[PDB]
Amino acid sequence: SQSIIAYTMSLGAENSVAYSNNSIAIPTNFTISVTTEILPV
Amino acid sequence: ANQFNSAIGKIQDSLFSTASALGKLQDVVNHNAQALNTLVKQLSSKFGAISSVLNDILSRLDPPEAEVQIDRLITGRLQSLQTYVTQQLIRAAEIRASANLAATKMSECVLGQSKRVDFCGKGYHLMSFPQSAPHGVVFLHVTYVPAQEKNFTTAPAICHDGKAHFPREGVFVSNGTHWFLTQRNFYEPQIITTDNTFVSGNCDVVIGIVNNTVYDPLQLELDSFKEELDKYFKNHTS
Amino acid sequence: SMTKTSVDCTMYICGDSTECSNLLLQYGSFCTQLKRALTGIAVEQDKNTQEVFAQVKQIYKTPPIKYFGGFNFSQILPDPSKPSKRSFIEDLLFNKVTQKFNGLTVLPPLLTDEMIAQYTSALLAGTITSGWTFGAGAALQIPFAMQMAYRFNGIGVTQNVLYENQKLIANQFNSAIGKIQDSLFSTASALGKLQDVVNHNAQALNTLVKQLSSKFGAISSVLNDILSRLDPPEAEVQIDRLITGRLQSLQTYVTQQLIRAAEIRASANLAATKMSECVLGQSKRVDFCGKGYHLMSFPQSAPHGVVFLHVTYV
Amino acid sequence: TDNTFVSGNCDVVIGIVNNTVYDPLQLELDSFKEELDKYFKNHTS
Ligand SMILES: *[C@@H]1O[C@H](CO[C@@H]2O[C@@H](C)[C@@H](O)[C@@H](O)[C@@H]2O)[C@@H](O[C@@H]2O[C@H](CO)[C@@H](O)[C@H](O)[C@H]2NC(C)=O)[C@H](O)[C@H]1NC(C)=O
Ligand SMILES: *[C@@H]1O[C@H](CO[C@@H]2O[C@@H](C)[C@@H](O)[C@@H](O)[C@@H]2O)[C@@H](O[C@@H]2O[C@H](CO)[C@@H](O)[C@H](O)[C@H]2NC(C)=O)[C@H](O)[C@H]1NC(C)=O
Ligand SMILES: *[C@@H]1O[C@H](CO)[C@@H](O[C@@H]2O[C@H](CO)[C@@H](O)[C@H](O)[C@H]2NC(C)=O)[C@H](O)[C@H]1NC(C)=O
Ligand SMILES: *[C@@H]1O[C@H](CO)[C@@H](O[C@@H]2O[C@H](CO)[C@@H](O)[C@H](O)[C@H]2NC(C)=O)[C@H](O)[C@H]1NC(C)=O
Ligand SMILES: *[C@@H]1O[C@H](CO)[C@@H](O[C@@H]2O[C@H](CO)[C@@H](O)[C@H](O)[C@H]2NC(C)=O)[C@H](O)[C@H]1NC(C)=O
Ligand SMILES: *[C@@H]1O[C@H](CO)[C@@H](O)[C@H](O)[C@H]1NC(C)=O
Ligand SMILES: *[C@@H]1O[C@H](CO)[C@@H](O)[C@H](O)[C@H]1NC(C)=O
Repeated sequence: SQSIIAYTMSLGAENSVAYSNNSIAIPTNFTISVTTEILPV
Repeated sequence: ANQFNSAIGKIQDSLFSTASALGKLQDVVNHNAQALNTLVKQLSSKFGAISSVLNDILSRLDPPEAEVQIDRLITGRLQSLQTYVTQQLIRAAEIRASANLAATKMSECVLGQSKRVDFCGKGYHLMSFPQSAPHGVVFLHVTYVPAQEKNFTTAPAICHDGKAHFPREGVFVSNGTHWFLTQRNFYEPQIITTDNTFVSGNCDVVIGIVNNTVYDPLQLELDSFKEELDKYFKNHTS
Repeated sequence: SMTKTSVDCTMYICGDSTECSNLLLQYGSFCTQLKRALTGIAVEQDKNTQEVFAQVKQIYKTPPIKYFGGFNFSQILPDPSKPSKRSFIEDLLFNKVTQKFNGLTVLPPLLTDEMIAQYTSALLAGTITSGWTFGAGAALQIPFAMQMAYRFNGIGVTQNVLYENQKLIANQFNSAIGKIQDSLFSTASALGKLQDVVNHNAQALNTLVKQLSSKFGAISSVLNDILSRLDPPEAEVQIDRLITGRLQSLQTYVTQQLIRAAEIRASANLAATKMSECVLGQSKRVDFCGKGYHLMSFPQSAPHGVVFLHVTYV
Repeated sequence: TDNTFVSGNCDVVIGIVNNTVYDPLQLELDSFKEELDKYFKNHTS
């Protein structure tokens, strides 16, 4: 039974950076991404 | 290359099915069409006159009496035209601002590599490709995004012989037993040597400086040849 | 962003007057354009407010203990002991920065002040616990001393200068952020732009709703008086005169609102660019993110705007 | 070897070519070692 629902906005998943004191995070891989951007001219 | 090919393959599915983008050009077209439609529909209003057709007023009235109705319709249509021209001028200013932005994006992302953050895509910008769309332009920002992160234990410098050895490029990391020197956007651990480190002062000022051994290839080769020379001298003597 | 307003044609011009409302029907779509223009302005205000701040995929959070290598961030990190999670500087800016009855309703912003404060806090936590890495994909944590070495190396200064001068640099930054709360409200200069926006909007609304007392050549400025004292056919002329005057007032208000909306959208695009470059990274553009060699910046939500705390090296 | 950095082996890059990479330290060490060997040979006989 689908209906209209009103809810508070979500600003994104709550993530807490594991900011240690003498620890650093370094990637071991990557991902090439091709985004898009459309501008009226 | 496989990643780029897969990404370019998905550009024809995440452009016309997820909505989001491609609504700005259609919005421009819709705004222009709606403004023109509203302007053309104002010819059916009376603005207080007796009819919205000038031929009817001309036919049914004497000139001196028809002057008033003609003037009323003139005032109404002139107001409508002024409103249309003002809205068009403001829209033209906005479109020109967008076109200046588009030319800047072309020059600084297609005709070169951009260090401006998030100007030419979410990530580290590699290149962009332009595409022509009706009354607009479309960019395909190729970006480099780090994916799989493993966090090590770091340190600002390495005090080997009472001297602080900072990294020439990259950061110091350790997996638990040994310390390496890796670049900053990719895990490529390298043995800490004097070639990729420079010394500035002792290890009494740097906070968090970590003891390790800084490998010296020159001294290693010198000791390797010195040991052989000493052995040869000892054999010659006795 | 500016204040979103909505206008009702009939209530403003010929409110509670059936004959006056009918006489307005002779102008056709002379005010559906006004309604559409104001709706576009309001939607664009929401777009500006979303585009400036919503630049983080996730809402980052600082660790429970606030130690960042000697740099004191207590004057920009969120303060839990408040109804809204706003920092000291954000609260000061909110405190310093301070008509409906004729078809003039004011729409509320899509993002509440609490949500803007959350966005600002997330951006700040990301920029202090993950460097610039959080603006280019996944956020990678890094000690703040090593991040300041990052930024020093980014402007032609070797990192050993920071590591050998961490104490002095930390004290200098703490003192410099200490003087912000005194160089923000007492010297005038800045902070007048948000107040000017608020004043311009309130003044425009008042001027538009003050035109109801003008005569424009009619006998009286009250519709009911003309209606009662005159027969319909003769009162038609005066009602048309008042309708023309009020329509001109509404069109002038809408035109100035559109021009101000364009100017504010230009400012909001500039603010989004400043956030993306100064905050989410280190900028090599001269004078773009402060007077000097830019190190790293902080956003602070303010009423109808944003405030940047540009740290520079001189 | 001063302006080139080594990374892995030659079976991974597409378009890698053969050429000698001059080593200053190796050349100087080889010259001095040859001189010392000649001196030792002269001393022995
Ligand atoms: C880092 O090491 C230095 C140097 O110590 C020398 O090298 C070590 C690897 C080990 O073999 C030591 O025994 C060597 O002496 C440390 O300096 C020493 O500090 C201790 C403790 O105060 C002192 O008793 C020694 O005399 C010092 N040695 C020298 C040569 O000055 C230094 O403390 C170590 N740093 C940390 C953080 O543990
Ligand atoms: C680049 O060189 C490799 C290695 O060749 C060896 O080292 C050279 C410096 C020289 O001394 C060669 O004679 C050595 O063989 C080449 O790989 C060789 O390819 C040949 C022909 O197929 C094969 O017989 C050898 O076994 C290969 N050697 C090895 C070590 O795998 C390679 O072909 C050269 N690249 C090009 C483009 O010619
Ligand atoms: C982070 O590392 C530093 C040292 O590199 C620590 O700084 C001091 O540490 C002692 C305990 O070793 C604390 O009692 C002091 O309060 C710290 N100094 C300051 C100015 O706060 C720091 O404690 C380390 N750990 C954490 C969790 O921050
Ligand atoms: C980096 O990521 C790429 C892409 O995700 C990985 O390549 C995949 O490797 C798996 C395992 O061999 C294959 O099944 C997939 O087909 C590969 N994907 C593509 C697109 O080729 C790669 O292994 C990762 N590299 C490292 C070092 O972790
Ligand atoms: C960071 O700044 C805060 C705010 O100024 C400092 O807290 C002040 O501490 C002094 C000394 O105890 C008190 O007199 C003030 O009342 C405090 N102010 C507030 C707003 O709480 C804090 O000490 C600073 N931290 C460091 C490490 O310098
Ligand atoms: C970073 O280390 C912490 C502590 O061990 C861990 O919780 C976290 O998952 C690590 N990060 C990643 C990306 O694995
Ligand atoms: C750390 O890396 C070194 C070098 O590869 C390896 O010899 C050592 O076993 C590693 N230590 C751990 C705990 O994985």
